[PDB]
Amino acid sequence: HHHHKGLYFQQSSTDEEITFVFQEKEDLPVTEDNFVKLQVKACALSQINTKLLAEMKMKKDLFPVGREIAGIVLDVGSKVSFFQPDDEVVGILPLDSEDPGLCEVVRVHEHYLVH
Amino acid sequence: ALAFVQDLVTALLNFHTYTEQRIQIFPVTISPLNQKFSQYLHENASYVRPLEEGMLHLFESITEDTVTVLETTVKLKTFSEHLTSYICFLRKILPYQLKSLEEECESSLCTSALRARNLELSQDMKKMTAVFEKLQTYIALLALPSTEPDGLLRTNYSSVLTNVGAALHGFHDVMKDISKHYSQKAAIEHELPTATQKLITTNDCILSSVVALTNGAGKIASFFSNNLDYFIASLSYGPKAASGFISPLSAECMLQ
Amino acid sequence: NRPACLLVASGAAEGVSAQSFLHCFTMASTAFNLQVATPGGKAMEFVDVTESNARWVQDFRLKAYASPAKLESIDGARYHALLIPSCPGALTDLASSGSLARILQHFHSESKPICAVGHGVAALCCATNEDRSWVFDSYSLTGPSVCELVRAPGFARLPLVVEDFVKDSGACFSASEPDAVHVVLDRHLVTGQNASSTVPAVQNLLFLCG
Amino acid sequence: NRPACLLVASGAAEGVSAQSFLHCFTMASTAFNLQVATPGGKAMEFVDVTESNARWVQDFRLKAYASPAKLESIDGARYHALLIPSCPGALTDLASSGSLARILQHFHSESKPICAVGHGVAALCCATNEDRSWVFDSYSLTGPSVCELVRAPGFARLPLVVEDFVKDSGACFSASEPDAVHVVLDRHLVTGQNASSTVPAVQNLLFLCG
Repeated sequence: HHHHKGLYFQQSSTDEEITFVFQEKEDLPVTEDNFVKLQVKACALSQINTKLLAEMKMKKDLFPVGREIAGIVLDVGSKVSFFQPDDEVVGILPLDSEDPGLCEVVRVHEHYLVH
Repeated sequence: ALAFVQDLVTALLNFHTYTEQRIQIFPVTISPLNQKFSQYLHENASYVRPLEEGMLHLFESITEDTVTVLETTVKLKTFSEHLTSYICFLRKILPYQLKSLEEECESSLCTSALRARNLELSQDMKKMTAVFEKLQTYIALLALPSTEPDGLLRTNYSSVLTNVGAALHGFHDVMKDISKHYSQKAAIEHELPTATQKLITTNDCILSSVVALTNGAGKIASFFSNNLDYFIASLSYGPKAASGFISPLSAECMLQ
Repeated sequence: NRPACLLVASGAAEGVSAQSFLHCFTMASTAFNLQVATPGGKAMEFVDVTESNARWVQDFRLKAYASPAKLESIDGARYHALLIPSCPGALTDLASSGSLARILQHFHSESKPICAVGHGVAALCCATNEDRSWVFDSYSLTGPSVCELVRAPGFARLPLVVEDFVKDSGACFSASEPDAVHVVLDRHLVTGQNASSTVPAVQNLLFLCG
Repeated sequence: NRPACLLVASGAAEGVSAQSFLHCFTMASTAFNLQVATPGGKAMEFVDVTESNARWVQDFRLKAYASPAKLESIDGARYHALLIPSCPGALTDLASSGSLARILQHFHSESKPICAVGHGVAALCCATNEDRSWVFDSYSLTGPSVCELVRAPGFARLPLVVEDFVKDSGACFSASEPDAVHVVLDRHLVTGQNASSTVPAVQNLLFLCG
């Protein structure tokens, strides 16, 4: 049904081997209580500092892609204080983001955003 | 404080002693009322055990690697309701005591002095309850800085912290007032009515346990007096910087 | 047109006080559309008949309806207010009427004026929330009292519960006066302590809809 | 004949919430003969002037009956009621005014109706006997709890007096939820919790004197 397409980095041979097509996200809700859901309007691309991911050492096979985001706040978790829905914010996704920036909606910690 | 909070079990012991004290005056509406009153009195162990358990939880959250300016107060929030749980029962037992003592007056007490003085004792009991409720409404309001303090009057409750130190220190004497008043009340009740061995059986434990509680209240009073300045200084890191510390559900993000 | 108010009353073994029913009914009903109802529509028995309340008791029997309305067929929403006079029999019928609970959650959530007098205050026992918490936990009020109950008591489990209901919630409050007019009006909740307390309490409700 | 009512107030700095005075005075004054009184007759100070009330307080200054007479020359027997508007400066003046003790106990001795709302309620602390035993021990009434006092600024021992006063009073459980209206009537005394509680309270007094 409704799906949101997200590009994922693959960790192989310590660097320079990133590839894959964007993979679906199905029925993603806005769970957690400080993470807000955005209608992403723009995603900037940056060279991935892969070596930093490797020594940073998280164990994923797929890493989320896209971190420099601008968009409109769709909805917020209950503990959110600085942000309301329909608000227009911009921000950096964290390096250890759960969700890719190459996607039209995003769940992101609220203190990575600014109006 | 956790060690002194353990002393409340002595209050629980004397409350059970108070139950058997009432059972003793049954041979000596009151007949249904005493059993109903006793059944409500049995509930206290259930009511008060979370109070001490929650205070233990507060101690668990006050452990190091956590700033705990007001953060550890979230357990205090549970503790506040737990203290409310105690005092609800105390408020639950408050009118029940007043009538019961009147029915205890209905029991043969030829001497007017014992009858009048125990009415004064019940009034004193009402007073100790009243200061105790002042503490509970205070502490429940003190839990509001932990979560969503819309009022934001950081300066106000910095001063407010002193009030229980005064209330608690006076409460030590108020409990002593109960103790001394009860001492002759129990003694005279032991002296004239029969079943002296049962009278001694209830009176010795209630009198000693209330004296132990007065010791416990004195420990709380001395404790609060020494640590009162530390808590007021602890709450406010700096001028206008206390409110930033008390900002809701940012400190939790800050702990993360 | 004049506005509407619901008067709920006991048909149980304990019955209803005649003077409370008189005072609640007459002054309100000229300034309200008052409608009297009972669980199961059971006919009323008057307790505490005296020379003072007798003529109205026969006026009650002889006036056109005289058969109470169904309480379980009442949707509160057309009524501006809810009123319960002093009903010692509250425990079985009114304290267990889930329909009365549903009207209370309607009125509670709509913050509409509710007025309960004396023993009728025990009738609010049915109105817990979805959790065990009562809908008027946070509200400050009075109840009949232990002091009223112990005098001419007839104690059993049933006298125990009716005071017990206010007694359980510490956020709820109880004020004890033996035979005294006592009225509490706290934000659309009016509570009278006893049969004497009836006249200002419903006037306060009258003021609420004034 | 229509009855007279004594209004005692505090005429020391920031001495009267304006909206409370406006309601108490204007609605009471049509059904009572009011006489306003302060210690020493010092000029009145208004708290909580409002744009709706700015014209009306300028009219009150224009009004001839704006002077506050000395309180200790007052004979209570002419006044059928006593009415206290919400006045923040009572907490220094009136809570320590022995003459207010003399008139309240006078009101007590004939069981004559008393009305105190909000901050003025703390003036009832003053009615000490020779011993600590209060004249209004058995009465149930409301008052200002820690809630409104904490939410507003409360330094310089301004609400400390009131905090201590609550404790001495018994069977008088101050309501929580500061912003909510609260009126309590128990045997000739009506008491309002706050400035919001002003409107029904004297109406309840009005019902008292009806």
